[PDB]
Amino acid sequence: AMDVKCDMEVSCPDGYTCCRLQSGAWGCCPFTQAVCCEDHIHCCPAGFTCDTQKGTCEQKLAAALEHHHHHH
Repeated sequence: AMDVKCDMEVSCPDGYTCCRLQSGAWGCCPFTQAVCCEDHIHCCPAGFTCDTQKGTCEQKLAAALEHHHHHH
């Protein structure tokens, strides 16, 4: 249960993912897939998309932005 850790206040071992949130702490996602992104199971409290092509959930954007110019 202490195999993996994101900080000195969380405990997310194997099968878990470390995702930062606004709750002034980290989050443990017990799954294996697009962390803090896409549908299914997001480590984000919904309403947030993954940015930085890493998986940062922060409001609707485009999910995994690889381009520069865009018109929506």
